Amino acid sequence: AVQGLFGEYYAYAQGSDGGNLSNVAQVKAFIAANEADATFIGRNIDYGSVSGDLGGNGKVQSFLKDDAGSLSTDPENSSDAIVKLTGNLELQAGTYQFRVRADDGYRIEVNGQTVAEYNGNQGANTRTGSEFTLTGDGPHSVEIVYWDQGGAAQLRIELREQGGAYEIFGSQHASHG
Ligand SMILES: OC[C@H]1O[C@@H](O)[C@H](O)[C@@H](O)[C@@H]1O
Ligand SMILES: [Ca+2]
Ligand SMILES: [Ca+2]
Ligand SMILES: [Ca+2]
Ligand code: NA
Repeated sequence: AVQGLFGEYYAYAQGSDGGNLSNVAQVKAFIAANEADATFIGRNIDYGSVSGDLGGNGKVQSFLKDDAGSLSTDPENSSDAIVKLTGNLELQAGTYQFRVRADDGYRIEVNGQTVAEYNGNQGANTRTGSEFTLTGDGPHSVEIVYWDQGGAAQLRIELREQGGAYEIFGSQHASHG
């Protein structure tokens, strides 16, 4: 098992690939029908802010900060961009909660259930997700989708245990195979 989350980056070209990115179902549909343009490992999910489009030349590299060194290639540039992060939560039984600052939207699912989302376009804003209690014996899957419709782009995910303090989400909390 590898520490951190498995990262996938998708270039989306408004026009040829369809309309502006603006909702989770649309983003998920593009992901499901396409192979990622680059992969990476998300060890510390504190990315951006960058301006001039996440899909702009050199921009995903700047956005990913120290995680850029794990990109499999320099993906093609585009108007819009999608990131997916997947792994298993390396957590004992408990009740946890995400807080996310993002531009634009995102959805976090744990064991297939939505636990945080901003289903739309927005300037960078911070939103607290719902408390969730791990259910079943696991592994406890986590799946994050995120997009930039254009302009500025930021994604910072924090995780806490109920009654505790937020920590930047990453290798401390998740692994993948
Ligand atoms: O239009 C609302 C917001 O949309 C975001 O996608 C842009 O990155 C912001 O710069 C803009 O303020
Ligand atoms: Ca590029
Ligand atoms: Ca767009
Ligand atoms: Ca944006
Ligand atoms: Na493409």
